[PDB]
Parts: sequence; structure tokens; C-alpha cells
Amino acid sequence: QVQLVESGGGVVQPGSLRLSCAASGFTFSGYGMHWVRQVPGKGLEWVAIIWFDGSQKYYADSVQGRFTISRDNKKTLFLRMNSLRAEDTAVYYCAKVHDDEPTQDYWGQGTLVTVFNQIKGPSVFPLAPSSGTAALGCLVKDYFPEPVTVSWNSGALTSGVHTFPAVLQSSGLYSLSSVVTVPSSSLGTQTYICNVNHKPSNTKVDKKVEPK
Amino acid sequence: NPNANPNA
Amino acid sequence: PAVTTYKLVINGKTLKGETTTKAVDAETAEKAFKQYANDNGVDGVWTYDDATKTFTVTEH
Amino acid sequence: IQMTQSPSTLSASVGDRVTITCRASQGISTSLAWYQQKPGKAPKLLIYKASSLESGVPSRFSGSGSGTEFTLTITSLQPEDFATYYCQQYKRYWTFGQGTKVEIKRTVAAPSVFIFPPSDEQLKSGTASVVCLLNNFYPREAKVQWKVDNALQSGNSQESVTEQDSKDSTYSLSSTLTLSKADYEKHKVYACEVTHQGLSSPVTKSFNRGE
Repeated sequence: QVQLVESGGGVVQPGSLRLSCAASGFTFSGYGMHWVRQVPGKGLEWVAIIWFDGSQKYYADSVQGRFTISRDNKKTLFLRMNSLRAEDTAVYYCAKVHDDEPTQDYWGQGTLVTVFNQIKGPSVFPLAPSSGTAALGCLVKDYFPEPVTVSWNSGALTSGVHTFPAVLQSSGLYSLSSVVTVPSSSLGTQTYICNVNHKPSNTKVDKKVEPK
Repeated sequence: NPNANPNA
Repeated sequence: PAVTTYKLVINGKTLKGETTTKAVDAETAEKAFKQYANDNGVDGVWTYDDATKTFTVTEH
Repeated sequence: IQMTQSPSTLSASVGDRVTITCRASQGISTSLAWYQQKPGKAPKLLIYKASSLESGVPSRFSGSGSGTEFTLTITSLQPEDFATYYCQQYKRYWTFGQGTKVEIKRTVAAPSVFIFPPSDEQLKSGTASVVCLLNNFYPREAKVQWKVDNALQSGNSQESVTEQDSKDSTYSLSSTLTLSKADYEKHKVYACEVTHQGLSSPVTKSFNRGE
């Protein structure tokens, strides 16, 4: 019945936030706990650990003097995040220490921490079509932060859709493409619109992709 | 030492 | 410096929808929206609704 | 202390025997753990102390090794075992490997290739993004080579690949070549050339700037 419910994650400014970790199914007072973060698309990186005691605090070289680890043996683990920097955008996992060896065994569901520097909505450009099947799509370029969502024809077109992972451009802004394959014979009588949402900028735009 | 057993 | 939220309605030939921005006043938000419309390749007539704090750019 | 896993990715079928290796910098004796993580979910502890099985973990998982080299073995791979696996040392702080993604094997399928010129709307602001689509192919290793008037491009393109598809287990890939408008207008022939095991010879899709 070992359960780790996380909460407190959200969006902030380059600000303060406090993540919670509600432990159950085991004597929380007797074990130490961890915070580990994972950048989306990247590996795992440890952040902090404190004893069952609260006597020995140890942080990573990157969150020293900004995040502080605490616990109210309320049976809850906390991480008050302050002076958030850009590189701290990750899913944050709380984790319990094993009995025999001092490593993590059980992990929390993980809540997302997003640190918006400057908000930039997306530029939406068509990928215009030109064996019996044609491809078309939208290029959603130069937005920040993540994410954007793409639908086609307000969701009435789903089969044959590929929305690709975003890439981070040299400018510091993201870019992604969404494509779909359709009958080339329909290109004259059917309309294809990609609907792009960027909640950080409250952008909801529809780009009609016209054939060549 | 950070990697000493932090348990009971 | 306190800022308020302004809204942009985009009535483009192929790009239609809405976006928002936060600015200290209305004319500064119009400069951001003009840049946003420019980035999307949309040039058009600019109008403002004082009551709803909503700009509209209407392509030709 | 840093951990290096091999391989980074591998394709396998249900019932296979799969093997993941982990090399540590500096000896760590047996202070090594193996974790499993599926996309969007928290990682789960499989093996600790190099060889001890965590409770609840199926018997088909086993760990080996001591010192610097370590091996995670999965017998009779199950459909719920397609995931990413991490090794980790807990001798000094906590360091993870780069991860090994176990993917579903299928027959070789060549990509369908499409190219998209930049749009006039984008060209209006001084940048040209050319896009090449590689659709529904297997295996994942596909090479996109951009050519501009037969000059090979490097360092000015970016790629992303979808996850394995739910139904047919194929991948798709999108590659964007980004030039300034001025540079774009200086050249005529824009081509992406695609190499893939499913193609007997490379496939080139091209266009001439100007319809």
C-alpha cells in the first residue's frame, strides 16, 4: 500500500513554489526520502535528500541555496522551490529509500514544474501538398514554453495524423510539425485546417492548408 | 556523508 | 509596473483565431500583436474594442 | 561517477532473451540498481545491489556484475516489458545511465518520402524552413541528407521522430532545414535524400525554388 501522491507543481516566473509528497502505506518517520527530477526527453537527475531525522540535508550542485527539503512526519515531504532558474523545468519525483541499500525504491507520480522566461505564441505555416495519397501539414514554429497541441479539422480528422515531438531551436524557441496523409483526389473538394493551441499565450488559431 | 543509510 | 491582459482576434485569409499578451497599456500590446501577426505573415487593418480590450487584424 | 549503458536502443520480440549492460566510471562494487520507466510514468526499481530482486518484480528480471561492468537480463520478454531501463550507482550520490529503450521488432518497412517548400507567409519575414517527411518506416534508423544545388548540408537542420505506432509499430520522422530567406533565394534545387534499410537505393525528393 506504499503510495506517494505529489502536488504543488505548476507554472512560475524566473518565483517560488512548494511541492508536496503525501506518503502512505509505510512508516514515513523511519525512512529517508528523495527528490529526483527528469527533464522531458532527458534522463534522471537527483536533487535532494534528507534523513528520517531531518538532521542531514544534502543537495545537488545546481539547486544549492534555492530549493530546501523538509518533512512534517503529517507524513508529507516538501520541496520549497525558490529563485527558479530556466534549467529547472522538469517533472519532479519524490522517492523513498530502500531498507538495505541507500537508494530509491518507490517513486511518486511526479508533478510538472515549468519556468516561463518570456512567453511567445506560435507562428503557424502550412506544409502544402503537391501514390494516390498526398501528405500535408502545419509547421508550428517559434513558441515558448512547451507545449502546443495540434488537431486537424477540429478533431474530425484523426487517422493518418503524426504530430512530432518538438525540437528546441538555437534561438531558445520550440518548433514542431504535424502532418497527415489524405487521398490526393480529395484535395480539391475537402478543406484541411490544423487547429493549434498554446495555453501559455492563450493562443487558439486555425490555419487552413491550401493545395499548390 | 550523503550516502550513509538515512533510515532507522 | 502592473500589466493587464489584451486580446487579439486574427481574421486572416488562411489563419484565423485568437491570441493574448500582457502589456502595461493598449498601444504597447498592439506592438506585440503586430509582431505576432507579422511573424505569421498576416498584414491587415488594425481595429480596437475599448470595452473588451480586444484588437482585431483583418487581412485583405 | 557516471554510468554508460549499451545499447541505447534495441528491437526485440515477445519471448526473446534481452541483455542490457552498464559500465561505471570508478568501481562501485555492487552498489548498482536497475530501474524501469514507461513514458509519462514514474520509474520502478527492478534490481538493487547488482543482483537482488525487489519484491513484486517478476522472476524473469535478473542482474549480474560487480566492480564496473553490470548486466540486466530479461528472460522471455513480455509485452509489458517494452520500456526504457536505467542503471544507477549509489556509491557517491546517485548517478543514472543514459537509458536503454526496448522497442517492438517487426519486418522492415521502407519510408514514404515527401518534401515541402517554405511558405510565402514565412518567407515574408526573412526565414525559409524546408521540411522533409519520412512516413511509417521500420526500423527507426533512417538517414536524411539535405542537398542545396548538390551541396551537402550540415549543422542547419533538425529532426524529430515519433514513438512506435500503436497498430503497425512503425516510426515517422520530420526534418526541418532552416535557411535565411537571402540564402534561400540564392539557390534553386532543394532536395532531401533518404537512406534506409528498406530502400535498395536512396530516395531523393526535390523541388526547384519557384513551383
